[PDB]
Amino acid sequence: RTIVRFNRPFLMIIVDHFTWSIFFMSKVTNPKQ
Amino acid sequence: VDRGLASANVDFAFSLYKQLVLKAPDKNVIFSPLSISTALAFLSLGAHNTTLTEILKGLKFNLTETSEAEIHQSFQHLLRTLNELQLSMGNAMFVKEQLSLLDRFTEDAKRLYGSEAFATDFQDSAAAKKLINDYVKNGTRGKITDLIKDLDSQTMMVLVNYIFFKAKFEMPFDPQDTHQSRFYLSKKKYVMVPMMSLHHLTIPYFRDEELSCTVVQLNYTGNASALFILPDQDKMEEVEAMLSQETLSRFFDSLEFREIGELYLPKFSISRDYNLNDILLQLGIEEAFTSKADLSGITGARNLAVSQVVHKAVLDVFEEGTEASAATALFIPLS
Ligand SMILES: C[C@H]1c2cccc(O)c2C(=O)C2=C(O)[C@]3(O)C(=O)C(C(N)=O)=C(O)[C@@H](N(C)C)[C@@H]3[C@@H](O)[C@@H]21
Repeated sequence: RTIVRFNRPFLMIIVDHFTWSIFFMSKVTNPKQ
Repeated sequence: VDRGLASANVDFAFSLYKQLVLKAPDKNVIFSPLSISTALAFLSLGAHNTTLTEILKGLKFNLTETSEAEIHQSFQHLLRTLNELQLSMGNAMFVKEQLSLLDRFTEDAKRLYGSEAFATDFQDSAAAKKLINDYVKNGTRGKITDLIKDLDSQTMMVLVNYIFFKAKFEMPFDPQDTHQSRFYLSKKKYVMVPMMSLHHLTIPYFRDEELSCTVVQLNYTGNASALFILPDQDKMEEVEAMLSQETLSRFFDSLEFREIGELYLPKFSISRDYNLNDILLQLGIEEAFTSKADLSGITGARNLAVSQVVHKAVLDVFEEGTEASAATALFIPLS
């Protein structure tokens, strides 16, 4: 029943569980670059 | 897992993030904190005295709990663990052919950071630039090809780190379900973008009512995942105000599997290019940039200083998965 809609600025964090490392951190304020 | 290293790198990631947003608070941000941490840790291998303690404290280590040796050992162990999905990190030094380096430094650089030493004719400026960019293109599979733009002829060494990442979603989007939809740049400005969608999905999920944000995790086939944080409309500044290692940990700890009616995620590709000098100075790394720099662990002399630190990163998100790449370069002329 829940809807998740990434239609506004969001953050994305790419992580590795084995080392607990953040590989990349990102804020997307405009996906049209 | 060396918890000390893991903690320092996450703290440093969020300090860097805040400084990057401070430059231009409404623009896209993409960087690899791991690439920058590793490049600076590599630099500190050749540093002594205040230059050294400033770098290590800037990277958020507690020199009271850990020694310089244990830090380098932790990064060695990390690099070996990282290198299903595609993942690689590399370190290199490009050195003026005639420049005298201590055997202990090139041996330690190879053993701890996996770094070779490339003889480079920096006075042939354009050919040196091509050798370095070629190294980065190779390491990033063509994703980053112009990390080096200008390159002074009197450079003595350039230290480089790259990271390359390419992974498949374990629950991939079906491109048949990708449709143009609104993206609200603000409440009152919106554009149409390619919006991927997934139907009836069970993924780790957490609604943080106090912080007005929704958190979901999309796993990749490997041991890696993407944590997405979606602030409510006009709550991005509020959510950024809470970002920290403690808050991120609370996010992960609060995730529970939940069936989602539908998930909408834009398909997108972003790229950013940064000069990190101002930010590194703000984080307390100062002597490395001045005539008082002590990089004598490299050469046996206090004859080197940092002039420029640059970072480039790209992020591509699509139905099948995600591709991301970054590189960091440190330009070091004579002191
Ligand atoms: C990958 C971890 C991570 C990476 C980078 C920065 C971080 O702050 C983290 C975490 O905090 C993690 C946890 O707290 C776990 O909640 C966490 O603590 C945990 C554990 N086993 O101790 C888990 O495995 C995870 N989840 C609750 C089942 C989760 C971790 O996935 C992440």
